[PDB]
Amino acid sequence: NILSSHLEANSTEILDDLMSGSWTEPEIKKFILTKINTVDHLSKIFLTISKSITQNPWNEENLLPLWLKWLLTLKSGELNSIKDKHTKKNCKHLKSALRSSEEILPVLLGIQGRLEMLRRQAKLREDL
Amino acid sequence: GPLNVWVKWCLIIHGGYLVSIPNLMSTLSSLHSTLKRRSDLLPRLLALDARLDCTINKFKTLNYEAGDIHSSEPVVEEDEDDVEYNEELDDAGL
Amino acid sequence: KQVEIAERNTELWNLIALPTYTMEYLDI
Amino acid sequence: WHNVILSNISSNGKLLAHMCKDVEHKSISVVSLFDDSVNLSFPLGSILSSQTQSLSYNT
Amino acid sequence: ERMIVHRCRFVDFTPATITSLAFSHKSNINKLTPSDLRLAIGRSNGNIEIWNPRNNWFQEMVIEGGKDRSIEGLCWSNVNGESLRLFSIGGSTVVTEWDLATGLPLRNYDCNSGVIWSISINDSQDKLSVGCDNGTVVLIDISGGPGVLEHDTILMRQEARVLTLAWKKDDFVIGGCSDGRIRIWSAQKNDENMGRLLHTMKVDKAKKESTLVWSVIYLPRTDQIASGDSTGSIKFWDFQFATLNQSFKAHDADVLCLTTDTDNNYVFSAGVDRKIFQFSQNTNKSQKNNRWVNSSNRLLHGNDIRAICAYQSKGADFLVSGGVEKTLVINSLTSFSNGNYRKMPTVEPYSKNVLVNKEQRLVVSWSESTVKIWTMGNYKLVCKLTLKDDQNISTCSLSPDGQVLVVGRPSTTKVFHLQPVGNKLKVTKLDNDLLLRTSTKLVKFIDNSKIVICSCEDDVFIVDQEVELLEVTSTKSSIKVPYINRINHLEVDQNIAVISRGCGVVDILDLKARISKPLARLNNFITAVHINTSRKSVVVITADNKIYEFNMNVLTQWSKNNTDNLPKEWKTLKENCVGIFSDIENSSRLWFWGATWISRIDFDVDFPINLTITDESNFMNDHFFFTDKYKPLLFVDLISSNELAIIERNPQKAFIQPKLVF
Amino acid sequence: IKTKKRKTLKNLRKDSVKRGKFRVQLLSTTQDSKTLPPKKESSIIRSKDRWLNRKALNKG
Amino acid sequence: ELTLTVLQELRKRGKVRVALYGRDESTLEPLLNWCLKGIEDVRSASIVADWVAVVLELYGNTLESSPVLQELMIDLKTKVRHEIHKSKEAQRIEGMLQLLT
RNA sequence: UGCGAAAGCAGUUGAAGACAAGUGGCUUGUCGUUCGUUAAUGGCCU
Repeated sequence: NILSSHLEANSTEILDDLMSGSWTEPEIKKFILTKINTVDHLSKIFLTISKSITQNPWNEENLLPLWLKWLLTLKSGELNSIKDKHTKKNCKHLKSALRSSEEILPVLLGIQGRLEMLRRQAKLREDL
Repeated sequence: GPLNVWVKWCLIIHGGYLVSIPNLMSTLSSLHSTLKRRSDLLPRLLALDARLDCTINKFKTLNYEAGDIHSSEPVVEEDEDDVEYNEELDDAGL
Repeated sequence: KQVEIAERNTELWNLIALPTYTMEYLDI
Repeated sequence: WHNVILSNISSNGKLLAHMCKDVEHKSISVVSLFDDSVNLSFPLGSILSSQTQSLSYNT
Repeated sequence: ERMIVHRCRFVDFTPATITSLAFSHKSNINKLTPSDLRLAIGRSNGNIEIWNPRNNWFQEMVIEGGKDRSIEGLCWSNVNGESLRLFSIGGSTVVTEWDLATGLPLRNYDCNSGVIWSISINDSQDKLSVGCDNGTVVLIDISGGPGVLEHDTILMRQEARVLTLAWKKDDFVIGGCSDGRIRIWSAQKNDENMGRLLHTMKVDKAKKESTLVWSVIYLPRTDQIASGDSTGSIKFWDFQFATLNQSFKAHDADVLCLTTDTDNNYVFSAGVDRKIFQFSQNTNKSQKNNRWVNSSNRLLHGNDIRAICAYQSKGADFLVSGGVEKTLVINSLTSFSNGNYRKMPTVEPYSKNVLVNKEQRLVVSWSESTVKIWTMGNYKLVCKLTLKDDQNISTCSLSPDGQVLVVGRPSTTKVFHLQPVGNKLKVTKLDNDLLLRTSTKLVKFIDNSKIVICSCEDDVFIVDQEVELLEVTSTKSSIKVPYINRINHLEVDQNIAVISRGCGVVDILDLKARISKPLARLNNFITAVHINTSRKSVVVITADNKIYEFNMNVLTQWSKNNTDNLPKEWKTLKENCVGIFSDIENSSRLWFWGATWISRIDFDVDFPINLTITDESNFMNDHFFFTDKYKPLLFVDLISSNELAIIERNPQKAFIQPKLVF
Repeated sequence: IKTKKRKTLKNLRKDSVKRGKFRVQLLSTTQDSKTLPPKKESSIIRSKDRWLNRKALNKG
Repeated sequence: ELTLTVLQELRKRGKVRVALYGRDESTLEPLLNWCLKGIEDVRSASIVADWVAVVLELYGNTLESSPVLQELMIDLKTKVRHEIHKSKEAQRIEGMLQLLT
C-alpha cells in the first residue's frame, strides 16, 4: 500500500528523504522488515540515513534508528561491501556521533537514581 | 535483586544521618565497591546483548520467512512392503 | 527517553550445504 | 664471488658455502678455501621441492 | 526446452576398503614394461579388481565375491612361459586360486592348519607360504601346473599367530608374529635344518599394550629384513647374525604395510596413522656404510593405508597405495617427496550398477545382493529386491516398457515380472531353469521378450539360441593374461548386436543369420561401444581416449578427421569414458560420460587445428560440449527429449593428524 | 507376525535338527562350494579391525 | 575459578578462535551452558561476553541449522537482560548515594 | 602516518627497472631492486 508507494518512490531514482518520510508514515515492524527483504540493491540509503542520524543522534522518533538497526541486522553482509570510499568516513562519523551516548549513559542512570530518591522521599513525607 | 530494595529504603529514610556523617564512603566502602563492580561492566554486556540479539532476531526472521514449511516437510519412510516382496527366500516360502 | 536513546546509540557504537536431489539447467 | 646473498663457514674453517643470485633464480656454491680440495656449485631449484614453486615465498 | 538436469544423489553404492595390492610382474628396471603387467586390488567386501596401468590406469576385469566374503592377501605367480596365476586368502582356512578367464575360483585348497593370516609366494614361484592363526607356516607346492596345488611341509610350529610372511630366496622364510617377534625358518629342502626355525628376534615392545609385528620384507641388495610393528617403529635387521642394525621411531601408530624398490635404495612404509614414510640409502656413503636415513614423509591418504606396493621399470616407476578410505593413490618411486601424485576416484564404473528406463521415469540400482527401484515425479522408492537366496550380484537389465527385470551373476540368473500396483510394485519370479543353470555376464534385451546372454565361458545365447562365433589367434599376451580374448561388451537394439573383447576386437552380429562379419581393426583395450542407428554405425572408444566409428551392413570420414581434430579436454583427459548413449530428441547426436565428466559430440562438426606406463612398450599384444561440474559421478542417462539423469555418490573415524590451528 | 518373522525365517532356513541322541546335518552344494570362497572367520576379522580401532589410538 | 582461569589463559595466550574452530552443535553446548551460569557473576562476565561474542561470530550458520542451541541463545538473551537490569539499577543506587555526599 | 587521553581528531595506498607465468608485443603477479611520500602435517627436554 503506502509501503509500496514508498518502495516505488525510493526505487525509481529520487526522493529519498521523502521516501523515509513515507516509510515513517505507515511504519510497521513487519512491513519495515519486508521493505528490507524485498529490494535487491539500495541507492545509498545507508548514506542518507547516516547523515540523518548524524545530524540528529537524539531524536524522539524511533523510525530512522529502527530502520538503521533492521538494515544492519538483515543486510550487513553487503553494506560492508557496496562501497568503501565515502562509506568509510560515513561509518566513521556515524560511529563518532553515536559513541557519546555510550559515554553518558552512566550519568543519565545516576540522575535517574537521584530523581527516584527525591520523588520517593517526597511521596513518603506526605504530612499524614 | 531482593536486598537492594532494603538499601534504597535505608538511604531514602535515613537521608539526614548519613549525610551528616563525616566519611560516607569510608564508612560504607563495601557498598561503594559492590556497586562499582556491578555497574562498571555495563558497556560490556550492552555490547554483548546487542551482538547477541542481532543474531537472534536474524535467525528468527530468516526462520519466520519459512516457519510453516517444517511442519509437514518430514515425509520419511522405512522398510515397507517392498521388503516383504523382496525376501526371495520368503517369497519361495510365503 | 534519554536512557532509551543512549542505549540504542551505544548498541550502534558496539555494532560498528547440499541436498540429496536438485534440478538445474545447462547449455544445449 | 660477484653477488652474495648468504654465507656460512664450517666449524674448522676449512670450507665455506654461500649463495649467488645468478640467472632464473639464486644458486648455491661451496668452496674449500685453504686448498682446492673441492669447489662445487648448483642452482638451488634442484634443492627445492616441486611443492614450493606453487606456494608462498617463505617456502 | 533447454536441458533440465536431475542431479540425483540417491544411490549409496559404496565400495570397500583396499586390503591388498599386488603387481603381476616383478620390477626389472633396465628392461621395458611388459605388455602383461596387471595390478590386482583386493577389497574388503571380497572383490578383486584387475587394473592395467597403461594410459592412466584402466580397469580390465572385476572378480566379485559374495556375502560375508573378504580378501586379506593375494599373490601373483608367473613362471616364464606359463599363464598368470592369482592366489588369494580370505578370512578362512583355504587358499583360493582364480582362473582369470571366467572370474570364478578354479581351486579352493584347504590349507591343513588353521585360519590363514598371511600369504607369500616363493622367489622362482614354485612354492607358497601361508601363515596361519595357530602359529603354523604351511608350504604349498605350486609348480604342478595351473590349478593343481599340493601340500608340501608344515614348518616348525610356535604359539602365536604369524601375521606376515616373506621369503629370502628359495631358501629361507621370515615371519612376523603377534607376540612381537620375528621368526626365521629355513624352507631349504634337502638340508639338515629344513623346516625348523633358525632364529627369533624381538622388537621393542609397547609399554601399555601388546606388540604385533605387522609387516616384514626382505631386502636383497643388502642382506636385511625390514619390519614394521604396531608401535610405529621400523627396524632393519641383518639377516646373518639375525640382529638389529638400526631402529627408527617413525609412525605414531601401527605400520601395516611396507615395500621396497628394485635395487633397495628406498623402503616405503605406511599404516593406520595414514602417513607414508620413505627410508633412503641412495648415497654412496649410505651404500658403503649400510645406513638407511629417514628421508621423507608424506600425508596423502584420508583414513588408513592397508596395502602398499611398488613397480619400477624402464617407463614406469610408481608406488601404489590404498587403505580404509576406498581410493587408490599413485606416487613416484624415485621421486616420492619431490614429484606428484594421483588420487584415483573411489569408483570408475567400468561395470555399471545403475540403469534407468524412460517409461515410468524409473531407475534400478543394485549393490551387493539387493536391487532397488525408484521413480521420478521429487522421487519415490517404489520397490526393492533383497534376494538373500542369492549371495553375490552382478549385471542387470530391465525390459523396455519396464515389465521384466533380469538379474544375473556368474553362477545363475533370475527373471522377475513386475506390475506397478500404484505407490508400490508387485514382483514375481518367473521360472526358467535354463536361466537358472546358465552363467551370465551381460543381458541386453533384443525385444520385450528376446534377450541376448553372454556367458562367462564365452557363449552367446538368444532366449525368449546360439550365435556362431569365430575364434581368435592365441598369441603370447593372450596365453599370458588369460582373459584378453573374452567378451567384455555387447550392445544391441533392434536385432543387431555388437560384442567386444579386450584384445582390440569388436565384432558385430546380425541376430537373424547369427554370423560374425568381424571388424576387429583395433590396437588396444576397448573402453566402450555404442551403436548409432543413424549412419548405420558402431562407435568404439579405446583406452587411449580416441573415438572411432565404423559402418555396418571401414571408418567414416567423420572419424577420420574427428580423431585428430579431437578436443584438448579429450587429449588431457584422465578418466576413461565408461558410458556412451545417443540423444533422444535427435537420432544423430551422441552423449557420453566418464567417472568425472559429461560430454557430447556433434555428429557432423569438426573443429580446427591451429605417472603412467609411458615407454615405447606396446599394448596387450606382445557443437561440442564438455562439463565436469558433476564430477563424483556414477551413471548418467536420458529420460525424455529435454531432461537428464545424473546419479552420483555422496559420503568414518580416522587417525587425527591435525592441520595447524591458525 | 512382527515379533516372530526372524524366528520363522531362521527356523525354516537353518538345518541340522536334533533327533534324540542324533543330529541330522545337511551336506552343502557343489554350486556354492565352487562359485565362492568360504566366508571369513568373523573372530579373526573382528580381532584385526578391533585392534586397528583400539582406544589407545585416538580416532576421530 | 578453574574454568575461568583456563578461559582467561586461552584468551590471553592464543586464540579463542583456535579453541573454538572445529566445533559443532554437540561440542558447543558445554561452553554456552556454562556461559549461562558465568554471565551472572561479575568476575566471569567479561570473559563470558567475549567468548559468546566470538562463538556467535563464527557459528552464525549453526544458529540457523540447529534449533537446540537457538533456545540456548534465547536463554542467554534473557540472562543478559536480567544482568543488564541489575547493572543499570546498581548505577542508579550509585547515583542516589552520590547525591548524599 | 601525525597530534593525542586511555576516547578520538587530520592524511592515505605513487613512479621506475628487472624477473616469472599466461596468451617480439599484450595481460597479470612478484622483487634478500631503486626513487618519492609525515606513511611444506610443521609446536617447547630429561
